[PDB]
Amino acid sequence: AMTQEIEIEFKNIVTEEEFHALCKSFSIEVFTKQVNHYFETPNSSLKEAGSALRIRHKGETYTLTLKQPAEVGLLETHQVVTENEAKMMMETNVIISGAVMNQLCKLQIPVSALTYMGSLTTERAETLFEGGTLVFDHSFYYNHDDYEIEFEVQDEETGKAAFIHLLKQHNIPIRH
Amino acid sequence: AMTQEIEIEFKNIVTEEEFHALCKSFSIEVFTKQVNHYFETPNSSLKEAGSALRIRHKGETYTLTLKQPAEVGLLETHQVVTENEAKMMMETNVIISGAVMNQLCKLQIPVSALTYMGSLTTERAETLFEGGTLVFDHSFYYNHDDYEIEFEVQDEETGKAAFIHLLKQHNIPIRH
Ligand SMILES: Nc1ncnc2c1ncn2[C@@H]1O[C@H](COP(=O)(O)O)[C@@H](O)[C@H]1O
Ligand SMILES: Nc1ncnc2c1ncn2[C@@H]1O[C@H](COP(=O)(O)O)[C@@H](O)[C@H]1O
Repeated sequence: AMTQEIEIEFKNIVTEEEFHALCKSFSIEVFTKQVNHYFETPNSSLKEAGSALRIRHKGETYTLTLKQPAEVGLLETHQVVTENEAKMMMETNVIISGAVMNQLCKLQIPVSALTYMGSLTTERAETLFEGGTLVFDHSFYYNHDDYEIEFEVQDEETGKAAFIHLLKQHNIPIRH
Repeated sequence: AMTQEIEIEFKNIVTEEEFHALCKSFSIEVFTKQVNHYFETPNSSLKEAGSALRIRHKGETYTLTLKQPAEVGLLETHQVVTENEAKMMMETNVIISGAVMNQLCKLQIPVSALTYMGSLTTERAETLFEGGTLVFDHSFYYNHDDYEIEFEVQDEETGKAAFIHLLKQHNIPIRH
């Protein structure tokens, strides 16, 4: 129901052609839809604290997730909520109690100001690779859609060298 | 219920500092919230055709809007819809019939593939300026907040020159 973890993320923007080629190299054919419902204050408090708050709806699950700065990478706090809980946070200015609330209070985020600001859809596939999780995302934003490759690892040094070598292996330039 | 118009609108991205200064400059105090709910096919058909399809929720009003290329700026087709019509489009992905649908069919969009992809909150202020309308936008996207100045004009040539001139006076670089 609730988990925390420290995660380090690398990300690279790729063309469709690069994306398809990399998918083919890893036998990625099926993608899973997810929708991210994001929150912020009118003053952008969370962005100011290098942090992000969202409810992810993926298959049957809603997960309230906070990402904040760690000494390196991010401290993630995840809390599975009900559909009714998720709807309530989107409709009204209440955040459910529990671990995410507790972290937001330590961050000194004016919790009552948090408002549901928007949403976006991602078609996602993951594979385990080297020190971590290689993620293939195709996301649909307001104006445009992107292809992205992410790599989530627990060891920064080796994770970074591994991601960079994978990109060079496939002739994909670094685009941050 | 239904209108069309050719809209000629220049846009420039600005920083938060530039934005606040420009607002003070123009005595812009009160902003109006809107939420845009955007639609696209998995193959990005709208975007490939220079177009966009969105339901705008502002105050108590919902407007289905298609923007498409014209010889100058964009041709917009707006259709006022009820809240329930709005929600059924979002939950079922079926676009209601009428002028937007008619235009979509002429563009040759595979309309049955259109899906609800996401939403975005924009805060907007306006003021009349040199025979045009100056628009101040602050939008809250998935992990950033974006500031824009826009200028809606009647004539492309002179509107351009007056927008570029405004930007120059406030030492705002051109950023499209
Ligand atoms: N602002 C909102 N208010 C109420 N319900 C919503 C809102 N956004 C999404 N939903 C609903 O909550 C569920 C999650 O939406 P989604 O993640 O967009 O599929 C769906 O059944 C939607 O119909
Ligand atoms: N994905 C969705 N599915 C069903 N209903 C929604 C969805 N998104 C928004 N709504 C509803 O439509 C109305 C407009 O939402 P908003 O424009 O997000 O304020 C609200 O009363 C919501 O409960």
